[PDB]
Amino acid sequence: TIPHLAIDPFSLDFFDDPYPDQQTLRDAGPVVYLDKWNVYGVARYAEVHAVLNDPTTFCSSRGVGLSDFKKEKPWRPPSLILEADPPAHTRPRAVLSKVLSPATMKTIRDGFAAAADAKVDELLQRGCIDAIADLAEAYPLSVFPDAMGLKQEGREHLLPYAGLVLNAFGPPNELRQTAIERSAPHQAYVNEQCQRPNLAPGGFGACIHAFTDTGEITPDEAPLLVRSLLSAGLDTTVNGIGAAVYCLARFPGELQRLRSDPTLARNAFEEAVRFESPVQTFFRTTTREVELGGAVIGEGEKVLMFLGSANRDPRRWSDPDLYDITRKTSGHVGFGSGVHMCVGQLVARLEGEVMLSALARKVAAIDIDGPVKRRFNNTLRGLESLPVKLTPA
Ligand code: HEM
Ligand SMILES: CC(=O)[C@@](C)(O)c1ccc(C(=O)O)cc1
Ligand SMILES: [Cl-]
Repeated sequence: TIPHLAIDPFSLDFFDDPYPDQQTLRDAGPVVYLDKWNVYGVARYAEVHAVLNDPTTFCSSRGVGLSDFKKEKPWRPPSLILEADPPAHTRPRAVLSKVLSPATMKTIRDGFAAAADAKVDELLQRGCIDAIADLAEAYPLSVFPDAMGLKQEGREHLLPYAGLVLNAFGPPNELRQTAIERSAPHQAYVNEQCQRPNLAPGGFGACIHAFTDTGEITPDEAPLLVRSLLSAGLDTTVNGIGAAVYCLARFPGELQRLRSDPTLARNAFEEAVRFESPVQTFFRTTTREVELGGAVIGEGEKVLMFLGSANRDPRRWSDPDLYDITRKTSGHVGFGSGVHMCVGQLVARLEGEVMLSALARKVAAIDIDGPVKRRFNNTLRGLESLPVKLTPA
């Protein structure tokens, strides 16, 4: 009943160009079986959305990587929010949404925007830059660690740790196992900064620790919640902003529209998240035999969702393969959906918005002027290097 496919969605060939294999996965059926890793797969919008919005049947407390925490020891203590189910998930989730709240954005927006404008001015002085290292990486590095309240020393561990975490959701391929080796220094840095004395006052970190008073989290839970933000708060935003710049470089008509109305900046970023979906995939585990679409999945089975595929499903999107900064993106799953929906989405959107606004107002053209280097990661899609010529407006 369920088609079996030999596609390895964690192979370098797949990462290099996933779109054809994603149409094959969508068109094979609403539920496929991936013989390479003995997991179920869902690549259409409808089933991806369904799985994300049934956390009782498709749980996260058995890990959202390939590994089943019921069967193997997690490579690090489980995240209290990503790798938890309701009700244990609920109060830690509420703390993080209050920490990363609409009201919190008001306190950081002006500083994030001035830093975005200053970076674009700096890049315009150099002209030929790497839109990854000099922009997509540099800008979030210039605002997020400080907003966390992190000290200056050791920030070089942050991006390596984030890439490890994302690779670790993957199967035990050499990307993952090489990341887990080589990981000890990054883990020790990150874990130490999660301790209250190391988090500057007013920052996101100290704000998490300040919620240990309410009955929502206990003091021994606060370091792991800080770890969550240091795990998830940087690399995807870098690659989301990298995606947007890449899109504007490949679709000059869209840059011209953005320049003509910079208030499109926020939706231009949202569309880049749909179009390139920095978080490509992750898993749920069935707590129960379930009929998904029209297929039966046993208990205790890993289910791989293809978020980027669902965001390009022609069953849900008109011209899914076009970057359209005026598209109604509402409903894309680039930030997930349901109870785990990205709790840091307001920070990502703010960072992406103020950067695209700075470019919208200051840049006339973005031309690729060197070899584009892709990043290969078991769950992240993004760029290693994106040489561009920025022409000032
Ligand atoms: C473009 C940038 C980002 C993308 C594409 C993204 C993507 C996602 C996705 C798809 C999920 C759902 C995971 C699941 O359902 O299992 C998620 C959850 C999460 N994200 Fe984001 N994220 C981004 C930025 C951020 C930022 C800036 C932060 C923190 C400042 C953050 C922190 C988190 C956390 C803690 C979770 C777990 C939420 C939960 O389990 O309730 N992310 N992210
Ligand atoms: C899988 C995902 O969506 C991502 C990358 O944003 C994420 C990574 C780690 C955590 C955590 O709690 O440590 C939360 C989210
Ligand atoms: Cl860790």
